[PDB]
Amino acid sequence: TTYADFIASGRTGRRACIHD
Amino acid sequence: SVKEFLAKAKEDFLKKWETPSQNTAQLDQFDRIKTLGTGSFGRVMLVKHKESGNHYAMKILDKQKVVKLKQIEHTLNEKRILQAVNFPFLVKLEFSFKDNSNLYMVMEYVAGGEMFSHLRRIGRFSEPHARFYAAQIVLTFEYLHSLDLIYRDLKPENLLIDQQGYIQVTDFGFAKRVKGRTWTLCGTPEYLAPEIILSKGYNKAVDWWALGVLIYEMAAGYPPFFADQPIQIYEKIVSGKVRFPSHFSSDLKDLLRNLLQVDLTKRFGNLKNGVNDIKNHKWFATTDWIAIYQRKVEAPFIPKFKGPGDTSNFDDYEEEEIRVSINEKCGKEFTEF
Ligand SMILES: Nc1ncnc2c1ncn2[C@@H]1O[C@H](COP(=O)(O)OP(=O)(O)OP(=O)(O)O)[C@@H](O)[C@H]1O
Ligand SMILES: [Ca+2]
Ligand SMILES: [Ca+2]
Repeated sequence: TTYADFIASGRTGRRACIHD
Repeated sequence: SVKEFLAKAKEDFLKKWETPSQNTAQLDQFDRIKTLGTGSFGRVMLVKHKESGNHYAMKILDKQKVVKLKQIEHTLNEKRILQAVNFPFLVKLEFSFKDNSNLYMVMEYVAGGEMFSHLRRIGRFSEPHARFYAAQIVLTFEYLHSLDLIYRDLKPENLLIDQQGYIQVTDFGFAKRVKGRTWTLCGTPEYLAPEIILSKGYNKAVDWWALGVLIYEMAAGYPPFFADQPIQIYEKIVSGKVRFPSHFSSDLKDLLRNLLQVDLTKRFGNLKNGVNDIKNHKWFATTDWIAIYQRKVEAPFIPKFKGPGDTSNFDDYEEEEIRVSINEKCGKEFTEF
């Protein structure tokens, strides 16, 4: 499921921005 | 009438934009208690203000780190804008000041914690629950946009929940006062509009896309475009192909197709009717826009709170002592702060 793929991903914690 | 409201709101803002508040407190006026969250060039701490006894959230920015990440103008932006705005769902800046080493922004403490934590914890929000939040963001973007301000950092990790369960938007680190287009590559990958990714130059419609990602993530429990590394996120975003959970309503799906629209000429919030296409969409039909602004709507979730200094709605963080050099750092750079 998409859920399970998300939860197993490396991006389920607080996400950091990007910038210059 | 919005028009009359927005016009006096702009008059108010411009007065402060033009003559910004400066140096309205000092470090030894507060006792620093606990780190509420960390960031790129500093940390935010729960603090107690000695003379009043009030709790606040003190955002502490290491000037040197700001410079090293090339965020000077953005930081001046952040502070100049936050001291001038005023809206029920924008966090209030109570004090600001600087010393040899750091920049400080002292805000109202929003003790509910991040939307982020409750979202991940509960898993996902019901459509009524997500709709209550989304409405607050829609009104906030209407306000900000009308001041020529673009926010550029919408995401659950920046939306705080207050004691009444309403949202408080925080972190104006990327907010900018601009007429017409801008180019900085900034934001969070999952939330970037395709025109940001393709380096075209863009306008406030990137905030309406971000709202689309937000509403999806709130309602789904995961974002519409995710992968292990941003490059793959970027391809997915640029595709614009979006799939929806089986539980999404038809109304929700329609709205999301119009917000996560790669085509600016089609994207809701950016057409001729502007925000009213969003306010008038079927998904929002049960939304009482005035009652929300006036905060008269019962919130669907009310954070547990005990004592004005309770931080149980926040993750714990490693603590580090706040060092202030005997030598002034980056004095000229930050003169106007
Ligand atoms: N007014 C506030 N009340 C309570 N908590 C706060 C407040 N402002 C910020 N925080 C907490 O601190 C965290 C970091 O704040 P902020 O987003 O402003 O940091 P930052 O220095 O801009 O770092 P980054 O941009 O990398 O996130 C927030 O997500 C929240 O957990
Ligand atoms: Ca942030
Ligand atoms: Ca920031």
